[PDB]
Amino acid sequence: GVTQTPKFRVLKTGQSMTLLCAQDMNHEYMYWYRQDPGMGLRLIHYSVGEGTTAKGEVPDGYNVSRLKKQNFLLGLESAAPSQTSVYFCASSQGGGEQYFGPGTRLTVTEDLNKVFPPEVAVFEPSEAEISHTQKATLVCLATGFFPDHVELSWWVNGKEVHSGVCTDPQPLKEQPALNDSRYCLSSRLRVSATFWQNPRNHFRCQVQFYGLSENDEWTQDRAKPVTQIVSAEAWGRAD
Amino acid sequence: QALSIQEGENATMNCSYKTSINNLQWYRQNSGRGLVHLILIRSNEREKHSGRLRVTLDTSKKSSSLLITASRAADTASYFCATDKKGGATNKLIFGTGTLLAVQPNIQNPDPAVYQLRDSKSSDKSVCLFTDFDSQTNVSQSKDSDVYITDKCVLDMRSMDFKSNSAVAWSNKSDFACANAFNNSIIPEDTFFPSP
Amino acid sequence: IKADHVSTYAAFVQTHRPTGEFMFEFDEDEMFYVDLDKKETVWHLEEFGQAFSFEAQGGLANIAILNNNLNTLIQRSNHTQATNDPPEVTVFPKEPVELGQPNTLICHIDKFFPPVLNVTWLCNGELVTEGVAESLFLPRTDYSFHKFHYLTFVPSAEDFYDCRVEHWGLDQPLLKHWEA
Amino acid sequence: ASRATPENYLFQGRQECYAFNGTQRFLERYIYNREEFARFDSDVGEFRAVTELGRPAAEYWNSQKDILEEKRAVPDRMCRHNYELGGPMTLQRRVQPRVNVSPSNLLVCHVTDFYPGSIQVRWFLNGQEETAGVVSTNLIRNGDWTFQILVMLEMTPQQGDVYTCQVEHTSLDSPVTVEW
Amino acid sequence: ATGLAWEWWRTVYE
Ligand SMILES: *[C@@H]1O[C@H](CO)[C@@H](O[C@@H]2O[C@H](CO)[C@@H](O)[C@H](O)[C@H]2NC(C)=O)[C@H](O)[C@H]1NC(C)=O
Ligand SMILES: *[C@@H]1O[C@H](CO)[C@@H](O)[C@H](O)[C@H]1NC(C)=O
Ligand SMILES: *[C@@H]1O[C@H](CO)[C@@H](O)[C@H](O)[C@H]1NC(C)=O
Repeated sequence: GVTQTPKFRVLKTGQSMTLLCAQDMNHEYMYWYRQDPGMGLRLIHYSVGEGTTAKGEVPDGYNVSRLKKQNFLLGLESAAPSQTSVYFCASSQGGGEQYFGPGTRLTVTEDLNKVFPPEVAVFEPSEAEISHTQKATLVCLATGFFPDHVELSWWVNGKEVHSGVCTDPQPLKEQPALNDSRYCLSSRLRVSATFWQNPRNHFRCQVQFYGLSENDEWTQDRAKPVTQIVSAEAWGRAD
Repeated sequence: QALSIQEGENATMNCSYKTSINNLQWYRQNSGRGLVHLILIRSNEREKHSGRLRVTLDTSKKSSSLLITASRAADTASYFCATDKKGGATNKLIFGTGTLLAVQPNIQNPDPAVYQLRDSKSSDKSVCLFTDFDSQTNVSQSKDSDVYITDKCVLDMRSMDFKSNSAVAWSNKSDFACANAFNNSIIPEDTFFPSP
Repeated sequence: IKADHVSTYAAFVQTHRPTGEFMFEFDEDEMFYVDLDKKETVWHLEEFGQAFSFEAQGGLANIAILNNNLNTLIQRSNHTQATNDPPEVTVFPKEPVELGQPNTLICHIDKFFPPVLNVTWLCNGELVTEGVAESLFLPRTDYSFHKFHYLTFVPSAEDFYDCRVEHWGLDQPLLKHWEA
Repeated sequence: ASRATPENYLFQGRQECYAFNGTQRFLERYIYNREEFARFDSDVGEFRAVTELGRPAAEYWNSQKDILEEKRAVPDRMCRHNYELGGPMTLQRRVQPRVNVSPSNLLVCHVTDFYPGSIQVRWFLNGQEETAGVVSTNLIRNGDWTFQILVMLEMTPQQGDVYTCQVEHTSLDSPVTVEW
Repeated sequence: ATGLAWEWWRTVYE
């Protein structure tokens, strides 16, 4: 019952924001962690009730507020590149189970112009695979996006599908040496040869992107990299 | 820390803490999403069970072991240890470094093959698909720029009770071909390389 | 309750000064408290500070929890204020009285509520500002409070002392006379 | 004129650890002003409403097995932990008393600077333990981890007699005697 | 110099 708002965010160096955590379970204790790949889960601040907070493992750079029992707010006054991470909120009634929220990944970049939406291309099944295994695999390629804030899903005939789907765990860098490089992601949908050969079956790869928001100002000619869904689709063929 | 086992077998993972504790906990993180509590053992206890899990505690060595019996695909995750500190806040936990666990599927009828998928009207890239190999095969990262290779992932066709591995490789390169795409990676000689 | 020893965490929050207190008594003797302003643990005897430690957050946040419980209980009790319980004062010396031998005069204020007190020493009718010390607002089982006040003096047959105590349960300050 | 009590409300709590025969018992008290309305007793295992004021509080707390499980662990988590840690300087603190015999027809044996509180003060008249309807005051806490006691004795003297005050204390190998 | 343990008081139902 732990909720985090926002879920994704991209900021310019020196900008400010506030992560909101909410729980409807009347829990007395709440926590704010940050998770980077090398160091694991580390505590920033915690609170055992309204009006009181306390420091944790990595407190410097973050402020916290507990004006209400349901909400635990985490604030960044001047964002820095070192604060690029995934921030997890948790609540508990003691030293037992901690109930974590979904997470919030935040990317701090020096220039907001490096924010690009993804290009989504679907690739129809290989004819050889259908003759050899009586199964058909579609591949989806989301390419050239920054930050790595994407949520890929497959839609068959307008309904989301999970059986036969396998998406990469996390996006990879198109250029691993260069910082602020753009990212790529792949996913596969495998259907029976009978299903793919039906010309009335519709396959669509959906990539929900998270970029700039309303309040962010865009002073460039290209379209504003707002949060959007980029899509690619393919129809079955009985050839 | 990393570890991989075959589906249906047992997995044992270890951790160690530094301070005096009142209780130890094990946490699991799938899909890089919210961590989930698994089991809690107190300092007075040595063994405790929960589902297919059995946690073991040793106060003298300040270590703990988690045992996953009859492992499933959903057990694939990172596993953390969480302890409090005697003399500190009873609700303040300290999480250790996690160990990654991968439960590989048991491929009944392996059929390793590399297919070239139909190029897209909207893309300048050509995609090859290395699929239907068994869990014994490891995909290696590409050593050539402009050629991108993803690690193996497992899909589950639940309707037909079928599981298969797959790895995707693509490149915007006219000399790039599926015959040399998964070079620099040890793949079976049995591999099927059909022409498009 | 059967007990060879009793260890108790006692704390309170209230509207007036002192607004909060968080202490720990061992067999009804205050072993340490958290200074809520300095945010420091203060040990009653220096020997305690060398063998034990206490994170001040244990007091500061516990006071915070109680302040929330205070505001909640104020609303539910329809703003019922408690009756003032007047204090009882007794004055006695720490050591047997000997003229010219340094001693300590103890003023024990007892059985008062709320824990809001002005206490002052009077020597020959005038104020004493040096050589004084005081304890915390100590808890009792009936949830009233008692307190100690100390004055280091040199006994003389020509000196008389007074412990002047002000409390809301008293319509006039209470003078407790003591002489050798 | 004045003497109108300012608006004041209080909340106070207790966390009591009762140690006996290697067993710890834990009581948590919630008190508004001087009214205890909610209590957790480890021997009971859950919260209990002491007053109608505390029925909603005790009902909600008993609903959360998380909270209940956290309070049931307190006897081993806090009571047993703090009891075994402080054993040296609190469970075994010894301070030798000082005895003084002087008259004011009563005879007063004054015992000062002793810890713990358990002490025996007996009166002797020419080697005979003539209690002689003795009147002793209650134990006097000085507030600085030392105790006092005064024992009166109705005496009618015969020149040449000797009254002996014997004091037995846990911090004394042999009884301390002082004669008049 | 070992550390003593404490316990959090609970918030009333409200
Ligand atoms: C304790 O002493 C103070 C002052 O002698 C009493 O009254 C306060 O006096 C100050 C002036 O120094 C005023 O600013 C305050 O408004 C007064 N009232 C309060 C509530 O602070 C105070 O009443 C005395 N307390 C007792 C219990 O006798
Ligand atoms: C507070 O007022 C309400 C409304 O009259 C009443 O029902 C309730 O009993 C009162 N509580 C106390 C503690 O006086
Ligand atoms: C102390 O506990 C032991 C074990 O429970 C018991 O046998 C013994 O009788 C107890 N002593 C007293 C005085 O209660």
